[PDB]
Amino acid sequence: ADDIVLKAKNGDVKLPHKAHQKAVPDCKKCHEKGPGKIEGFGKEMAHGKGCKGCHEEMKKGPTKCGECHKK
Ligand code: HEC
Ligand code: HEC
Ligand code: HEC
Ligand SMILES: C[C@H](CCC(=O)O)[C@H]1CC[C@H]2[C@@H]3CC[C@@H]4C[C@H](O)CC[C@]4(C)[C@H]3C[C@H](O)[C@]12C
Repeated sequence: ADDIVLKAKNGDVKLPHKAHQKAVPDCKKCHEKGPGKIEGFGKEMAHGKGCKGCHEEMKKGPTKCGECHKK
């Protein structure tokens, strides 16, 4: 399957799966979540544990605006 881009108005956000599969062997951080995770995602989650927060906790991955968002 293909990578997805989130159409944030300030700039597209790429989500490269290959890097995540390699760097996050605990697949259940994202997969086999209960129902509601597709509807639930948004800016609050993205800027929290959905994206940025995991990067902070794992000590790796982008944490600056322009590292995630790109027109
Ligand atoms: C969130 C940050 C994820 C982590 C950590 C892992 N996966 Fe993932 N996966 C995630 C998304 C948002 C998607 C759909 C978009 C995409 O890039 O495909 C997927 C997709 C898969 C797939 C289908 C891949 C394909 O057909 O090309 C598989 C088989 C899969 N994910 C498995 C998987 C495993 C085994 C992981 C841990 C090592 C893993 N994923 C991490 C989100 C995230
Ligand atoms: C842990 C549970 C994570 C979640 C949820 C998300 N990301 Fe992530 N990401 C994670 C790690 C440990 C890393 C480092 C990977 C590396 O090899 O350096 C990353 C990396 C990225 C990257 C950069 C990939 C690269 O080629 O360097 C991007 C662009 C990125 N992450 C974006 C991103 C987004 C948009 C997420 C939410 C939708 C997201 N990540 C979730 C760990 C985790
Ligand atoms: C990745 C780890 C990110 C970092 C660092 C920052 N942002 Fe972000 N942002 C990210 C995603 C995946 C999303 C989309 C949420 C979704 O609905 O899918 C966003 C969202 C925004 C928005 C809202 C965009 C919209 O609703 O169209 C804004 C205005 C925004 N982000 C700005 C922003 C700034 C200023 C940042 C640095 C302070 C920043 N983001 C960091 C992913 C990530
Ligand atoms: C559920 C995990 C981990 C975050 C958490 O613990 O809640 C999060 C991390 C990244 C999230 C995905 C990012 C891309 C997509 C954004 C859509 O708007 C909703 C579906 C997708 C496919 C999201 C589904 C789910 O919300 C994920 C996989």
